[PDB]
Formats: sequence, C-alpha cells, structure tokens
Amino acid sequence: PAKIKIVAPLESALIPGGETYQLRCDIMSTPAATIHWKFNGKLIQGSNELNVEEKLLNFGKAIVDTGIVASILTIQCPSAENSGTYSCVGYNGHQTIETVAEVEIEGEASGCRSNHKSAPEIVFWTDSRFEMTGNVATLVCRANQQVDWVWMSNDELVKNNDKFTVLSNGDLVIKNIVWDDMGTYTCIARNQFGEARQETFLYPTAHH
Amino acid sequence: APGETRACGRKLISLVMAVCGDLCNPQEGKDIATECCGNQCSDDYIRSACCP
Repeated sequence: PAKIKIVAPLESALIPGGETYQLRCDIMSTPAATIHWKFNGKLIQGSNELNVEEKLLNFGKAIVDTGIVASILTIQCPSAENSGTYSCVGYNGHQTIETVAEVEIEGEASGCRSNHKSAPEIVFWTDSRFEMTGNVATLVCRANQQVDWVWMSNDELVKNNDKFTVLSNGDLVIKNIVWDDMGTYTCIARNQFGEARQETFLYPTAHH
Repeated sequence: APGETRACGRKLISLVMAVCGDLCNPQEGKDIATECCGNQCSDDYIRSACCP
C-alpha cells in the first residue's frame, strides 16, 4: 500500500541576513517520491514528474519500491526579500505530504555576492531505494545547473550496457537487480563551474 | 569495516526507524541492520522485524 512520511521536517527559524542558509527535508515513501519546493506558495525548485518509465519496465511484477529521498534548498544571500513561508512537498503519485517553515531574515545583507557561476549542487537524490531481485530499480539525482552525469560504483565507473543505463536527467537505471548490486552509487554532476557529488544506496530485497 | 558495509547499516536503520518510530528500540533495529547487510533480507522482514 502507498505510504509517505516525513523523515526530517523543515523547522521555522530566524536567520542572519547575508549568510548562506540551507533547508533540507527527507521523505520516506513507497512508491518512490519526488520533492519540490515552494516559497509563499510559488514553486521554486523541482517538479511533479514521477518515474513512470520504471513502472512500465516493472509492469506485471511484484514491486517493493520503498526508500528515502532527500532534497536541499540553498538560500544564497538572505535578505528581507527572502523572509517568508518555505515548504518542501513530497509526492508519490498517490499521496502528497508537505512540511512548512517560517524563515525570517534578521538583519541586512550589506555585502553579499550571490555567484550564479558557482559549483553545481545536487539538490535532490535517492537516499535509499529498496527493490526486489529481478526488478528494475532507479537511483535519482537532480542538479541546480546544466551538468553532465557520471555514476560510480565501488570506485569503478558505471558504463551503459543492458543492465545499467545512465540517463541524461540524472537517473541511473539498473535492470534485473541482484544482491551483488547492493551498495553505494555515487552520482557526479560536472559542468564548467565545478562538480558536485552525492551518494545514493540500493538494496535488492530477497524474492520470496 | 568496509565503507560499503557501514553505509548499508546507516541507510537500513533509517528506513526501519522511519517505519516503526518509537515502536522500535534503537539497539533492536541496529541488530536488524547488521543481519540484513551481511545477508540478503526480504522486504517484509526489513519493514516489520522491529515492529510487528
């Protein structure tokens, strides 16, 4: 049965102006959930898109699809114009969950250069994914910039074949998973401004 | 410990606590995590072993 649950909520906070500030939410969900962010009800990061392609690949199988996803929102130069209502919204196709926080900036941003030409940041990722042996699983990463994606397993590069597929949006598709696929997969986002890294985790569950 | 065997337990214990909440003694789930990172566990066991 579909379930969605907050692991780490946003919390209301009074924050110093001009100092970079990062919000984070973690969400446990079956099936896999997507996270987007809102400021005073207006969308500012992420999407409603679900991974319907993987559902097709697993169509007619017994699906586990349980795990935790995480997302960060970075506030570069907090000013009075950034004080307001921030919400992290998780969504799995069946249920919607939302964590809301009042963030008020206390002070002025006399000197603060928000570098648009800063390193890319991985702002959403599959923290953990549980799936049954024999099914397709997907590890998700999303970035705040245009990047090229590279995935690493156990310090070896992941290359496209009939099992692994590195997609251009940031997904790593693993077909016909087996217990030896268990472990950490690092997603690397590279562009002209820098590279970001983020670990994901895959657990193939026993098939009874 | 190999890093792979150590991140596994961390992610498993997070899912288990998220499922059970207070119904799961932390040292009780920590034993589930050790078992299921050495040997392959089923989904049902992972999601219910600490709180049937």
